Amino acid sequence: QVQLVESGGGSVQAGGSLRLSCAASGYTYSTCRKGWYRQAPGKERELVASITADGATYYLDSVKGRLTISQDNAKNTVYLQMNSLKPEDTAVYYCAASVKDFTCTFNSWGQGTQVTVSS
Amino acid sequence: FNATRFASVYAWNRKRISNCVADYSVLYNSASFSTFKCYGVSPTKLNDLCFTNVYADSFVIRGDEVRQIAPGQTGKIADYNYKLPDDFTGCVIAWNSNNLDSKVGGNYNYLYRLFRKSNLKPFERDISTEIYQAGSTPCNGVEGFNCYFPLQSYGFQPTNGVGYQPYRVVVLSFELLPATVCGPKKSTNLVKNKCVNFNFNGLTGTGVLTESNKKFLPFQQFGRDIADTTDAVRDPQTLEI
Amino acid sequence: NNLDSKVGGNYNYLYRLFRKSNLKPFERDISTEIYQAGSTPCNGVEGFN
Amino acid sequence: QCVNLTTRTQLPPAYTNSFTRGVYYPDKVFRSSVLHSTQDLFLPFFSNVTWFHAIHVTKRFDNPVLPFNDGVYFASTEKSNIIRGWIFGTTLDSKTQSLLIVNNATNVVIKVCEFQFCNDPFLGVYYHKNNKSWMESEFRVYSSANNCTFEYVSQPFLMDLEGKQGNFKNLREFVFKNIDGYFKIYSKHTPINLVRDLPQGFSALEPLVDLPIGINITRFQTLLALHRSGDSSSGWTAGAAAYYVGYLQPRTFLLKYNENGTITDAVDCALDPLSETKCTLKSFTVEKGIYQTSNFRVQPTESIVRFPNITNLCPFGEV
Repeated sequence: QVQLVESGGGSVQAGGSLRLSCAASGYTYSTCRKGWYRQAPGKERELVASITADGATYYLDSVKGRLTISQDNAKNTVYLQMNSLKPEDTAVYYCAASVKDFTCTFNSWGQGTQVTVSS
Repeated sequence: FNATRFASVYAWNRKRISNCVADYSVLYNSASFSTFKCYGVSPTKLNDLCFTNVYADSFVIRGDEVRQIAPGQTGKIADYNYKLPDDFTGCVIAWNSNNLDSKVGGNYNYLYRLFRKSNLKPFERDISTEIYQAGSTPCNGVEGFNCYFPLQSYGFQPTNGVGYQPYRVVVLSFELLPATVCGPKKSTNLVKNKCVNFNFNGLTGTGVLTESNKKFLPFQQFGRDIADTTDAVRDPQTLEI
Repeated sequence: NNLDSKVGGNYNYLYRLFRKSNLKPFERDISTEIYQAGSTPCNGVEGFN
Repeated sequence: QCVNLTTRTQLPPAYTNSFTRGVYYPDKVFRSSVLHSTQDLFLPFFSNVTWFHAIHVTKRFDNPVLPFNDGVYFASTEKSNIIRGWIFGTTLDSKTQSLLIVNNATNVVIKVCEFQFCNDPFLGVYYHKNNKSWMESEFRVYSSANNCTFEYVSQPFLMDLEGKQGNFKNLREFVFKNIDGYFKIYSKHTPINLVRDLPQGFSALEPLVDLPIGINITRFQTLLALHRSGDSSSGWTAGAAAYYVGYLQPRTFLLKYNENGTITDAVDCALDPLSETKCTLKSFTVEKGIYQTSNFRVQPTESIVRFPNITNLCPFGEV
């Protein structure tokens, strides 16, 4: 199995920056895609950013340019660098790790970390 | 074709080459392929043919679907993944990438799209990975009961099974209307001083070829004696008359 | 068809289809020489191309 | 994005006369010292043409959008490399493929994409008076580029962008069509010492490009850069330039070329009884006599179909 833990969330004033950390534990070799989901209050879950093992990344139009997703293989962690945060960005962000063998879903989900951007 | 990278699984990528000259037999003359399927025409015999453009579907698969992506085929793709025109005009070539699409230790990107509820119009690109619903109640953006991913994983390994084997796949439907790219033109050396049935710069005719003392304009190709009868030929190329 | 059409397709009947040239009318030619779309002659293991 | 400025005079169209222009090289053949008879879509000579002016003075800055009926015979007089190219299409709103042929401050640019160009758009160089210098500062013509087909780059060069005083001394004759899908583009240029008049003489226009494209374009217009101090809506100039344009007609001409294959004379068979006799002669040159050319031919009128008196029709009411 794979374990995902999020960290780095909190409260930030509009225009500030935040970096979220997702540390993967357990059988790391099984994880395939890592990406960041966010669920703003009253809205549905959406894919903010995802990164490939090779390093390929894609972002939603709302976050593109402001947010960057990277990985640290030695640390077994994926980061979500959020710059120029807006109040719209306020939501619970979930680290999602796909399982390799399985119907390639995001088999592993993190607890989710709340990031609130004050105005 | 020698391209290193093809698209992801769900994101068949369209590529075009036009407004140039292409030698198609050498592309045919590679033999490095586990798949060389041209329909309507051979992989050869296109050098005398000029086309406006051709669109190439680029992606990374397993070997089991080296067949499954093609026009006129039926299956889960024709209903749920990918429809292609019934009047396809082109070719499908592909070559194996079994050891070439998995990263050492396993590319920790691997995810995979086969199926998706939706529907497919001919030559339509679909990427959605949403949980499949057959209808009991709104999922409300939630997976679980009656909210399940319609996309099993291939799960590529360097020792991939042949059905599992990654393959470099190119799906070509040829577009013509103002054709741009044909073979080279075919052609020969430049020879002089002999009565010959010629093809002068595409101008087919006959006569004895000899050097010209005439002063042609920089674009000026040919000259015709009165009654519109050719008089000299500009080397189409070295622009020598 | 009532006498020559069969369930599954009358593959009992078979015909050469390709030629190295344009064939003359009323000239029956059934030679089974394995057509060569190469490049490399095979001499004789049928297969791709 | 676009803002079409006020301070532009409204003027009634001014006109010229086309005396011995509208000649072009159709093929690429030799033809040396020959009289050859032939027709092609041309203007007539000794016709009567509009004049356009873009004068500093208002600045009579004229940017109407001008058709692509059948082609265009374009005569352009410049002073400071003011027109840089032209822009062809029907919608000029990205709804139909349109092209811009243009010569921006380093290069000849042509990008074809469906660009929702503005109505009377342009870009304006920003001038410096503290230290005299101009470079392009604005770029306000287009919006979107989604369908694109063609491309062409020019060798990067440098232009002065200085505005000279005095007379015009720059004759730029252009003929553009896109007929039978052939984007069929005839142009050259030639130094002058006039100010503003129409010269006599020859010159046939060379080709530039013949693209068998097959498109529908119905209008076209120019693309020109200009200089600025005095605000965005006041501190700029039209630039001393005039450019005059024609619409081509099916005319049969007698074809001179030289002791080389360069066109040395031509006439207007659809104009004049004597040009037509010259067609009949095949010769420039006319002997004394009288010469039978054609047979005249009396125009149809009032096309009439006249059934007879109507008498006895169905009693459909009885049904």
